[PDB]
Amino acid sequence: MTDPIADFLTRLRNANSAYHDEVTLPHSKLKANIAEILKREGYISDYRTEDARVGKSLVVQLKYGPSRERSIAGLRRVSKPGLRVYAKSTNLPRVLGGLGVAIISTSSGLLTDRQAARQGVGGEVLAYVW
Amino acid sequence: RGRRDDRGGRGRDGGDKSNYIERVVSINRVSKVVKGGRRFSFTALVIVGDGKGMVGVGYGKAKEVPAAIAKGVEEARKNFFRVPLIGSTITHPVQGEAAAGVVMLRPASPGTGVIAGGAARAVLECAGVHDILAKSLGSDNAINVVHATVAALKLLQRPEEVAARRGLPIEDVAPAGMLKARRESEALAAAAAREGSA
Amino acid sequence: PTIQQLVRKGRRDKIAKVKTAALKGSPQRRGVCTRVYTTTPKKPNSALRKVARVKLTSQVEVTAYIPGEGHNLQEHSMVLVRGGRVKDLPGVRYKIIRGSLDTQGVKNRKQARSRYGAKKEK
Amino acid sequence: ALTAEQKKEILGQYGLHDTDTGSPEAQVALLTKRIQDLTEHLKVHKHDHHSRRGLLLLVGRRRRLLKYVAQVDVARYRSLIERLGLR
RNA sequence: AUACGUAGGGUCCGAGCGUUGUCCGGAAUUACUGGGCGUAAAGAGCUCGUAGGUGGUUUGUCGCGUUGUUCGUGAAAACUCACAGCUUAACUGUGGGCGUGCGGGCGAUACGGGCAGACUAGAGUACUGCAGGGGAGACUGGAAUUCCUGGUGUAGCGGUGGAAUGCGCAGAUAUCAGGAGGAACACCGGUGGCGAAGGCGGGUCUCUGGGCAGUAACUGACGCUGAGGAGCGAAAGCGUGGGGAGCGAACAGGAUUAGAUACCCUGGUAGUCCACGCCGUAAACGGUGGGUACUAGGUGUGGGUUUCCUUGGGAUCCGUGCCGUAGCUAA
Repeated sequence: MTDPIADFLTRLRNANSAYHDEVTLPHSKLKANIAEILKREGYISDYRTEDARVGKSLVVQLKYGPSRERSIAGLRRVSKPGLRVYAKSTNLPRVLGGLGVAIISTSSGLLTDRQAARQGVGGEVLAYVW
Repeated sequence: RGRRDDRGGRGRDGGDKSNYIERVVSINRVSKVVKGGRRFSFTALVIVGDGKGMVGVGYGKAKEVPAAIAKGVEEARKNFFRVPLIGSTITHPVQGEAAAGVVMLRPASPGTGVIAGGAARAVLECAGVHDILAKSLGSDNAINVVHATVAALKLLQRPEEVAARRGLPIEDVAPAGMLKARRESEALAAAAAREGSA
Repeated sequence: PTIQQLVRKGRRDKIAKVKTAALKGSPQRRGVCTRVYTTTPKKPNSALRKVARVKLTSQVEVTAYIPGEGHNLQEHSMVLVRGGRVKDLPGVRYKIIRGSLDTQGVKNRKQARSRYGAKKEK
Repeated sequence: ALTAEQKKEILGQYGLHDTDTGSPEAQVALLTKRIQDLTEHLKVHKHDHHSRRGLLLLVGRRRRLLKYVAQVDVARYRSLIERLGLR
């Protein structure tokens, strides 16, 4: 065991791809905020955290429209261990040419491409979903 | 594809609507080993399209080159396909595959031009593209390259799709960048419609 | 592939695959020709092609072809060897320029008229 | 093997306190005494060639816990080191 | 012969026009951008672990990494933008951007990381049983073979497609009994287990290996990988001393055959077995490195425990097959 957030994203990818309408997860604050912003922009339905094995657990509902179709298009951690990634205010990448959204853990907290561009600080980007 | 320019006293030549640009990429001779002999047939890959953009792909396995061409044309008529774009650009860079063939596509500055390989040039210009950038790799072939072209094209959609998926509108979905590009596209379309109205 | 292992080592190209070996990548060398005996080309290309072995000034002993129909070079000649690629012959990757140091241009060559040392017809 | 009674008395002896089986010193003592046991089983089964792997695995686990003993507090590390006479 | 050579006749370029030499890209043909390792190139024979990388949940600190900011800063030409001129152009001048940097001050505390820690899910220890061909060591067995011993008892036996090598006729084959020898354990003996892998099976005894299962009892991140390095590691072969019943290389006769050296027979030396050693290579392969989190099933099948009928059925965790979802593969 080396990487928890990559396993977070891998479980999201498999669970959404394998047509499951929910996924369960240990609640470390990192993935908590990742799914929080995910529902904030609406690629998932709704996340709720309750009590579990010694920590807590976050349960995520994936947003499916009129059919079994996922608002999520895909997930991929970029700033992985061994290849951790930093970015600045100017060259803030635009997800899917700007269509999608990203995660950038700013010194001021957590922000996406557009938010950080409106503000202008950088330092650590993460996965992006479109 | 021999002696196609004919002017006779017969009835007609089968002209119809759908003033579609046609293209054929390649035909390889196909050898069936009958007991002690070789029968030779043809395999045509036909790509039909419109300057509006909508595309069709057909595949005629016929022992005759004109029969193969006709079979490909009618399969493309059966197997059509639609592509969304932005003026003369692509809505977003994409990658497509056919089992060994990889194709990368990217929007370009207006008027840049369709810079694409021989097969890709055909598969693209049959659509409504005028200015995008693209390339391909792998498969050391053309059938898979053509097949992957449509695979990449399939990953194309309007910003409305991500707007509905997010529930949130454009902006994050379609930022000013594309916003102004699609505004130019639709404004040119509206101006053309107004001009054609009179 | 193990980014850290890349930091440890890696990322070198395969092989130069050198072509010219006269010396210095010379656009041409000059030397003494010998062994101008004609040998056989490949069986499908049944013919006989006139060649020679030249010791160039580069102190290497290479094999040069004699293009054209007629030849002027003989033993102890100041032949100017250029690089070439003759897939018709085994191990022959050189030519000798006509209308040059030693070998007179090919007689009455008119389709090329620049190669084969064929000067302008008056 | 580590007989259910000798391991218990060893845990009482060198363990941090009662019921604290699995504490680093406790496991160190247990595996150390197991290693001492196998020391002569190998010397009589000179060609066992099969229990030596478990010997090495337990030795490695002992060291992998010794490092954790040292990092938390060098004092307890030295205490156990001169208690068991290691090196 | 529109491919050669020759003529027109055409293509194009032009004081040029082609040839050679070299570099970049095309090449993704080193795949950071932007590659792979079952069958195409590619998982060492297998273990542990130094260096190294590498990290669980959570509290506060530091702001090194990292980012934000001000300034010094990065010669001119560079190169470009813009202006002017050189008859135009080439060319030059002018000013910008540019010079992506480094350095200094100032900031941020999301993250890594450092410090102080803390927690038990990770890991590791206990309790209680489960499978045993896991190994080693010491003891024993007789089948059976051959030889040897006493018989009875024959001219045949074995040999092969047939033969003839070989022997008997002295008693061979055989039959019975006995003794000697050396080696291995048929049946159980199989997706069934065990073992890191090579490997494991007659029985007993001793020591020992590891795994799985239910209680957190406990430690309190003690995790993983792992270059160097470490040993183990099929068979053969050689060193040292024995064994040898048989087999048996090598080497012997006979036999098909043109040739036998080969297939076949007629024997047997080292080896084959043991003891202590050497070596390290096998097609030492799931041809699939170690480890970890997710993705329809179904069905054989080893160990366990529980839960549900009256053994019956379920669940669960671990081993072990096949088919089949998604998805993947060039197939």
